[PDB]
Amino acid sequence: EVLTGGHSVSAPQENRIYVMDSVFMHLTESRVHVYDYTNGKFLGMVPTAFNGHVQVSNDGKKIYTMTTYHERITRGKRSDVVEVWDADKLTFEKEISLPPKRVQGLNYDGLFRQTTDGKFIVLQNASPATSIGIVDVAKGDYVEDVTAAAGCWSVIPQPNRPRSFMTICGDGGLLTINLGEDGKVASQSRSKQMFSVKDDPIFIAPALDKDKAHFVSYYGNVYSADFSGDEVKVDGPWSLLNDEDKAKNWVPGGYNLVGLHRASGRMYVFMHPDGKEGTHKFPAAEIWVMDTKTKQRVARIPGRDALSMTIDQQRNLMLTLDGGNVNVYDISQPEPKLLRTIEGAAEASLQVQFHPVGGT
Amino acid sequence: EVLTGGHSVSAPQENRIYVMDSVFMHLTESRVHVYDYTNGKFLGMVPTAFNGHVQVSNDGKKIYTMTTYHERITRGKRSDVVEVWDADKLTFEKEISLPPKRVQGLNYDGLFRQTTDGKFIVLQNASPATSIGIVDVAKGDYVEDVTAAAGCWSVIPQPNRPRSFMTICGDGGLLTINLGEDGKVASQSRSKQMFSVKDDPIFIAPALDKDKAHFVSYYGNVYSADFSGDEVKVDGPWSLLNDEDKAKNWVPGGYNLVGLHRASGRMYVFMHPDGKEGTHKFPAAEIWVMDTKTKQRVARIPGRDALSMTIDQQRNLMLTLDGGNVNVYDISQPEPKLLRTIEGAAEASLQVQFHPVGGT
Amino acid sequence: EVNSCDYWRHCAVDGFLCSCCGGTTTTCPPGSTPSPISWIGTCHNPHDGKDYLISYHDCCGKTACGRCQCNTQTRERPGYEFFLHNDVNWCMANENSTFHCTTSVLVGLA
Amino acid sequence: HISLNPDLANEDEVNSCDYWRHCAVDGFLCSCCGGTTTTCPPGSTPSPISWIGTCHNPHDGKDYLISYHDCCGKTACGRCQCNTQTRERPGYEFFLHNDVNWCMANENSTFHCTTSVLVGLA
Ligand SMILES: *NC(=O)Cc1ccc(OC)cc1
Ligand SMILES: *NCCc1ccc(OC)cc1
Repeated sequence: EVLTGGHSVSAPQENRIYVMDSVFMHLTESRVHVYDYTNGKFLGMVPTAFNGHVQVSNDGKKIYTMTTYHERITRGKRSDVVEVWDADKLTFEKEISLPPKRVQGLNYDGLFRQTTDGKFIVLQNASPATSIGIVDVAKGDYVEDVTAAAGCWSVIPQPNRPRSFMTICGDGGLLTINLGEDGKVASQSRSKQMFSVKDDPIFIAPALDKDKAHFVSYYGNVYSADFSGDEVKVDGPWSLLNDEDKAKNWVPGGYNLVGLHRASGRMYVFMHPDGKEGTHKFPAAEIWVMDTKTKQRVARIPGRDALSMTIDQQRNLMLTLDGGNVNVYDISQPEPKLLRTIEGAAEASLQVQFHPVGGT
Repeated sequence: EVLTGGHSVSAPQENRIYVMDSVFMHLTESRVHVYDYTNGKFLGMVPTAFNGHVQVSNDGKKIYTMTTYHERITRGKRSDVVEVWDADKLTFEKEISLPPKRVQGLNYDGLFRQTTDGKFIVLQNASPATSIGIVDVAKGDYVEDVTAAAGCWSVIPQPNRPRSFMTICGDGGLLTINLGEDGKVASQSRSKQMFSVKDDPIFIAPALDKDKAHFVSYYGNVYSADFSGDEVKVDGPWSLLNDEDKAKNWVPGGYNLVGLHRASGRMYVFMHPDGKEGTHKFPAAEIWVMDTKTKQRVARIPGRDALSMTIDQQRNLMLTLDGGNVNVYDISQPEPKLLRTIEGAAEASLQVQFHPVGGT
Repeated sequence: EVNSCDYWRHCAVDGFLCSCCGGTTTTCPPGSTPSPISWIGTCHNPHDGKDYLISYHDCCGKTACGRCQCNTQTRERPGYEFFLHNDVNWCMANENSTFHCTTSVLVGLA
Repeated sequence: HISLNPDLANEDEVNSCDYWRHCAVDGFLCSCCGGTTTTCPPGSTPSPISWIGTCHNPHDGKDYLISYHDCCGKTACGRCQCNTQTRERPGYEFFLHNDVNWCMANENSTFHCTTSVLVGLA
């Protein structure tokens, strides 16, 4: 026998998921764990140094990571980077230098995203002054800061436009940025106030449709941003809660805590009872399934202490994640059906993502 | 209130112990945890990157670490180093460059040592060819590479000479190296064969006296090396075992598995029953206390699943370590007395050391 | 009591309490460096019944302490209210951004 | 000869520290890490050097030389940690010794996982 390397991932792309393990107890050795969601098999991993973030290229060929190095880890010169990795070989290909201010923080989706056309990586900076960073994937270059986003946070791509995205600002409104072909800001616009920052703060995680996004609030309200037209139109609140729900103080809680099944308009949300100040990151007692057209709850199921989720539109699936274990659900009907749990997928993960299938 | 830095360790040097946590599950974030053995309090830590090794300077003023960096951790140029840290401020002071062959392996004491006079650090290399490297602490330089030690392993300092040490060689004998005041080899000698490599291999960990060292074997025999003269005189075996012990197949097991109390000549050894091929690293069922003069056991106590130990001569203490927890024993009398257990001192440690109090 | 996540001053700590890490509530463990910037919490004092501003400066430049992990969220808000937000590393602007532990520094009455 | 062919065996059997050929493994089995008994997980590199020794195959009753190459250049796999020590010896018998990183001479020495390559009859 002879030991060989150079091998590709054993399961096809359509079976793969990416569990971003922060390894908070040893945060300098964070990594992406690659699993087969169909059988729970561990397929491989990508090392991501200190507090890595991850996404998969829209075309499914590459894995993008974002991380921070120092020459001697705890001392020496800082290098913030995006890395491009081959998805099938799980090998490093290219480092793209960033200014030394990429966001260091928990793995919300909106901190490290890409334009719909896949041509630009769009990431959150904090020095602690905030701006959005743009990386030109073709060139392997950092373009420049989107300084217009100062005082705002996180990136919500507009799936109906090639290189546009939104961010949530301290004024309770949304800023929309439209990039030119060079990755610089070509135009921008600012919505009216969507939510009261003081009285009804929203979670940053979008329930994202092709031409609109919904957001849930600390008190269980829903806000919407419609970007089908020239400028963003905002509305809300509508309540997730009926009187019985309110009587038991049900509110949302989690991190990547919502999802939208675009074909049906079903929105998925982690919820817990006995809400009060300080419970907004509590694990899910339940998952609620809302029809966003009728504004009614259509299902409620046990939460399995989940904190984060993700939805696959192409296979009609929802994954949930409690920090260590990944639950796989079939959401082709209003009531989700639990298929399996992948135990020990991570030590400290708040983000799981599917390998993209299709999506043009 | 104002947050301040710049503080020194809050307990006196004489209370401090050093638990080298390999953090094998995340071995790029190994570290030294500093504890107060008198009360179990966590005092601070020193980060040691990939598979760090540690020792405290014989004068008690500095902590030395040995580790490996790469420019991008899992890729890029390698740098093997010794670092000098202040013992009281737990701050980095200087880096000493090593050739890229320092031993990467579990934390046996003998892989990273110093001369009795404290002027030279003496470390094991493996490329995989073995040699012993000499670092001049004052100059901050790697000054000698002892290729005479090829095929040998580990460093046993001679406490009765300023710059002399021994190593265990593939012939079953010992090579003695005497360094000059420049850290270059000034002379050397080779003992007669002490043990049969094939028939009665010894554990590398010495039970070290001022002028002699004892070693235990896989089958429970004891070998000795007397270095009261320039030429080392070797003898053994004598058995740790009586007939009853042999009936239950008692043998030694562990890593840093022996210790010597110099004032009394008592040798401490981790032992377990039902020994056979493959059990040499098993946790201790018992600690046996041997009188090295009469060559007989005097006491036996529960082993608490310990794997490694260390002795403080002047306070008459023994620490034992099971990988995660540190037990503190009073060995002022022949039967050790358990004083306390420090739970959760490490995730994966096979080495604990006292702060030196004896000076140079 | 200061080493417990339920100690009143720790009401918006996401991290390891420095007091379990060889430091104290207001001092960094040896060889770790204070952050000049922080998130702020408003915590209720159970003795005098008053609310106080607590500044959660991190200690930085050493790897994770690992002891007394807390994740309390009283009055914590998302990153669009950035200095009330505790899901970011407040070591982000230090010479070395590696996160060691979190302190709970009393600023004064809210 | 299923006992000699891990890829034909039950995965639960080869992924166990008690599998006969893993008799001197200190590390994470590569077959639990996205590789197999004789292939590195994607993006990790075989070590050109290894510790070696013999393991008894209880299925065919014969003794075999095993070579315990590591896969390198990725951080710790974390899965199926073993610490078996049959015929393992200290560093003065260096190529029989398993308390050292056999990735030590790789372009990147970070240890990912270890395995047990069948060389031949002892
Ligand atoms: N098979 C070995 O390479 C595993 C191993 C043992 C000790 C190491 O350093 C602490 C690394 C890898
Ligand atoms: N005080 C905040 C501690 C913290 C939170 C998150 C993070 O990024 C993963 C680092 C440090």
